[PDB]
Amino acid sequence: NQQDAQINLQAVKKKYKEFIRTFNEENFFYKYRDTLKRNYLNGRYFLEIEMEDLVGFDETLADKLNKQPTEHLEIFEEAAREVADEITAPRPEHEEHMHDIQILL
Amino acid sequence: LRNDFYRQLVGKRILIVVNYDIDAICASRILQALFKYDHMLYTVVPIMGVTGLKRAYGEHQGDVKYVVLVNCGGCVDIVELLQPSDDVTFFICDSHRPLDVCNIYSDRQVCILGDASLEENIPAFETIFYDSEGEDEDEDESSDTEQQHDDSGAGESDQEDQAPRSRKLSRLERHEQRILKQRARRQWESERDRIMFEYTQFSYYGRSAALMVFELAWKLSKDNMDLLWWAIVGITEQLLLGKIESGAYTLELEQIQSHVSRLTNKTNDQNTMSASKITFENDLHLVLYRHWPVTESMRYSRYSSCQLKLWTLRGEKRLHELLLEMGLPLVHARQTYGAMDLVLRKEFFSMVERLAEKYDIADIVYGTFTLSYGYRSRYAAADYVYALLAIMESVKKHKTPEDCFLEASDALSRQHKQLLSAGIDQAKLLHAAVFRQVQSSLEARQVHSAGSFFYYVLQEEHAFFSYPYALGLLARFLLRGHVATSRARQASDLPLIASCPLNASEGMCLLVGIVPVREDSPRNFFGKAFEQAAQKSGVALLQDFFEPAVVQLRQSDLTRFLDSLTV
Repeated sequence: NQQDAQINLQAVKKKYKEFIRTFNEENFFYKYRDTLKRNYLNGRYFLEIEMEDLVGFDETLADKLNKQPTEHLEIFEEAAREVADEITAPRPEHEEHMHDIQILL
Repeated sequence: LRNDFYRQLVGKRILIVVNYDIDAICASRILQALFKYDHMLYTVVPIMGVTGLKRAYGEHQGDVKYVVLVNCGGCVDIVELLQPSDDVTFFICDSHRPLDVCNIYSDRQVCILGDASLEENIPAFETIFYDSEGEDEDEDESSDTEQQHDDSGAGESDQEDQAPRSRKLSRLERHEQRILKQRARRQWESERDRIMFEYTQFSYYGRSAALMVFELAWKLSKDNMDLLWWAIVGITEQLLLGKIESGAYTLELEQIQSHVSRLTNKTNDQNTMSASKITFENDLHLVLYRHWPVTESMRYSRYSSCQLKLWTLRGEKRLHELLLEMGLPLVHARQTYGAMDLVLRKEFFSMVERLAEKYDIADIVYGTFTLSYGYRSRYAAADYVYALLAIMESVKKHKTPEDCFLEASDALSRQHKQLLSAGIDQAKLLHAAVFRQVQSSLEARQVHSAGSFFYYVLQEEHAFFSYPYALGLLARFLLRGHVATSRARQASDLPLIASCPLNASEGMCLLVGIVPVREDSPRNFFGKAFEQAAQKSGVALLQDFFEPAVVQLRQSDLTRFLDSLTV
């Protein structure tokens, strides 16, 4: 693990997944989060996002991801298959198998 | 003061929400809250002029005793207006500075929030409403009037030595018995050197609509930080010295600093989502600095356009050559600042304060605020009044103008913002439909000398400018161009006129006018000046507006009117 910079884990380490759980405000509808849950209404296996929440969150990542974007997006594939698969089951009674999705900016 | 009278505020009332303004809804929508706070049901009103005043209260003829006066009062000795006033209290928090003392004195249903540097109108009611000549309020040789009447003992009363009052000079004889009139006109008129110099020279305004209301409620352990942002709307409406003279601009850099550099409900836990505690920032009052590219600003700025002549190309050659000293990109100089790359928008403002030192426009930077709701956004303090006035849309459906006044009051909620961006659909396009006759003007040279001023009139309407206030802006937009830049000071600085075509409303020649450049504190004689031609002749004139600087003619009763208006 190369913990100086260009760190190979940060995103899936905690950050982007949890920012996504920071995409979480009152009305209890401020979400980019149950988007997939309404994709799982059919199994569309994808999701939409912006490029102006990260700006609404920081000014640090927007000049960062542009360097390695197509790496970030399969990092996000990993994020999803780690996250929603947590959400496939509350307590230990549900998972047939995982799968894969796409993301839309 | 109403720390005592507010204690009274329980029974029925009317909170009229005073005539067309930003500041009204700022300083009132607060109060629909307080009334449901003390369990008061309410009713509130649109005003456009004195028309609305009694045409509605004639429908509301009760004795409802707790009554408002804001943005009003300089209309009537308002007991003369509302003769149904017997004891029905009124309430004064109006910004209209020049008001009549007849509504100050006879102080039956009025309350003076009085503190000011003008000790010049002391007995002005004690003579003006007290004197006359060729007067009948007296006894006579006839045996019918040998009784105690309203013996005012004044220029109202006799001139045959039967009058208790008038101890001002001798009553037996000065040189004769009838010199009473002579001194009466002397005493009447010699101060009207000052009195009629009041209310017949110019007009201007006072102060806020809810700054007191903040301080009124500051005692109530109320840290409704949201309401401060509601407050500043009314502040920068007309504290902005770009529009209206404040001075206190540079002296409430202490006060509201002494408010909020002081007032901190959270010194420890303020960095979270909903309405973080506010900042003061030294910023601009530039033409919508934030949300769209520089190349909107660098044309649409009067402070740029006043000094640099940017409608033409030399400005642009001057522009970019001054962007040499920054060395900004150009693609980025034609996308939104918020949309640009990041170290630029971040670093940008810091240098402009210093490298505007040498290029004739040093006074773009002022003091302001900025805050948010959440993380979709960072709204801006100054970036709010202008989207509002897109909803002040002069549609002739007969339904919009009153109703869109209500939408404004629904606007400044945190819940109601989808509507709000619709102004920005409307606002910018106005701001560049600004030029749409200007370069057709400065090169046509449609400025008219017209004697002891400068003069313009338009003769073809805009659906945009059927709505009235932009008429002042275009007036405020251009005389810099040709009249102030190609000239000397002797041949440049004079005030201006600005006509409004009503190509739809049957033809009535609406107009506003404004002072020359660098003469702001010289208040506008246009407070009266247009009475000049009207007082002499007058032809179908209106002053139906609450505003001073405002008029309405016929299609063709303006020129000989203007000919009388030469002076």
